[PDB]
Amino acid sequence: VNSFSGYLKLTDNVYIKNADIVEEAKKVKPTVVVNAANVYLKHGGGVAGALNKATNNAMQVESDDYIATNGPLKVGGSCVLSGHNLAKHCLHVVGPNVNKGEDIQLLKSAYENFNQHEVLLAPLLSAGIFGADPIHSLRVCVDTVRTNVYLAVFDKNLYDKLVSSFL
Repeated sequence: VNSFSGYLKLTDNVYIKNADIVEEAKKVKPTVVVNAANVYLKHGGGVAGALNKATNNAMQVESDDYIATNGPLKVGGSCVLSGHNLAKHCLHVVGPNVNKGEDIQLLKSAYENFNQHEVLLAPLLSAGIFGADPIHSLRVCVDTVRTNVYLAVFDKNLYDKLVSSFL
């Protein structure tokens, strides 16, 4: 049993809810929250901007030190950093950004990072301002992630379309 509430079960291991991932993280304090990161860990907008704002910019300060030491992530890659006030850890995962022309096949590689963690609270990778089709993102998630993933979908209209169209 765990602390996640109000989720619809899609598969053995994937669950979904219409929720603000920031508000969900603050309530649950999951072991892992996933950030929709870019390779520079510049948390300006979308999910990343919202998570970083909720940490009072401490996520960005930590991220700047990580990049200064290690250089940029790979598209499809990840790093584990602090979850600050939101979670024990934040898994920063880089899905391809269609608005930068990145290869959508890298979305599967991005989701493979989730398999290193038994339970995660996450957004749909490459959705929102990353430009991918969220229906596609949910399909890749279900077909790639084997660990237990609790997906938060901000937009109620999109949530209802994801559920209604789910095969």
